[PDB]
Amino acid sequence: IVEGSDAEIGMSPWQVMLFRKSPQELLCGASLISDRWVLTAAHCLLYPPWDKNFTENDLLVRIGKHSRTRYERNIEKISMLEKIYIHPRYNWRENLDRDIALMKLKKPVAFSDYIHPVCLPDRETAASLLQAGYKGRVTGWGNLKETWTANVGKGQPSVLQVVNLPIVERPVCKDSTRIRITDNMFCAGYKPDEGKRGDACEGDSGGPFVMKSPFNNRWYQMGIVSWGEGCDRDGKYGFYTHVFRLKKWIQKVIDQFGE
Amino acid sequence: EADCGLRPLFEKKSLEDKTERELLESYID
DNA sequence: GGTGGTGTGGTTGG
Ligand SMILES: *C[C@@](*)(O)[C@H](CCCNC(N)=[NH2+])NC(=O)[C@@H]1CCCN1C(=O)[C@H](N)Cc1ccccc1
Ligand SMILES: *[C@@H]1O[C@H](CO)[C@@H](O)[C@H](O)[C@H]1NC(C)=O
Ligand SMILES: [K+]
Ligand code: NA
Repeated sequence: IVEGSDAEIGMSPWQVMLFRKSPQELLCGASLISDRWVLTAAHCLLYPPWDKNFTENDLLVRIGKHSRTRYERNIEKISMLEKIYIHPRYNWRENLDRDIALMKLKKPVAFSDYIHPVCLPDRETAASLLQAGYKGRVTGWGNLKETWTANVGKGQPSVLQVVNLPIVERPVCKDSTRIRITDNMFCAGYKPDEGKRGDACEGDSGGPFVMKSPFNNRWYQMGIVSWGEGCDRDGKYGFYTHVFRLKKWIQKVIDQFGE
Repeated sequence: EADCGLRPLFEKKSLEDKTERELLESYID
């Protein structure tokens, strides 16, 4: 997260860290959507151009965290994966269309002050909240700036970062890039003419873009950190998987495989 | 419980986090 | 230290 700030304790209790078993490293963000299901970006698990193709046994999920690197002894919970479900029409060859995956935990997780699920939007919520100029909130342990390279240490935060960003009009998203955008995506971030800054960055993928409903006071996950070109560049905007658009797939996986 | 999206340390304690007001204000301005 | 840097802890034991 670029130009964000340190999260408060318990601010994003649905935030999940996807962690590689060996070597021991941050892989991506993710979100907790029940006691047994985590949502993330598909490219965190499957990206053949970078030689990435993780199986269940290669990864863990760490839930309830604040510190990036420390094991938060009596606070975080570590879960293993039963199964990964990648969207069958995830397009890693071209534009990361449908950049979405579900991960079923081997056992349910007990909730706490630090560990709690986000809501997923229904049609009405999505039509109401996913409008240009409304702001949502992105969280992650990714890079603090676009990184020029190749090493990284000072570029990584000590604790989870948060930034609030406005949803951008589709024609603006489209004209900002030559990568083909789809209805399975939306973009967010400030225009150069707005002054304020901020974006997700590498290592933030899979993390949630959430919005707080002014009708019921709940947080809803509207997007998944997916892609961008650089980070926090003027005239560029972060791209997010559009959760509601993919919600029938989400529901089909959980209904058929879930617990 | 059906308590998705309500944070134990914030909504459940009637406590606001430091920047959520920004989000709410964006639905106006 | 333990898959940081300081605590009569901390978002947690000793
Ligand atoms: C895996 C995620 O951590 C990362 C998130 C980047 C978000 N960036 C901004 N500014 N909000 N995603 C990526 O790194 C993805 C995975 C494949 C490459 N990629 C990109 O974002 C490229 N920079 C652009 C791109 C290349 C190919 C297909 C789609 C986009
Ligand atoms: C990802 O790698 C796994 C590991 O065997 C394999 O089963 C799966 O088909 C792979 N997909 C691609 C495109 O490599
Ligand atoms: K300690
Ligand atoms: Na920008």
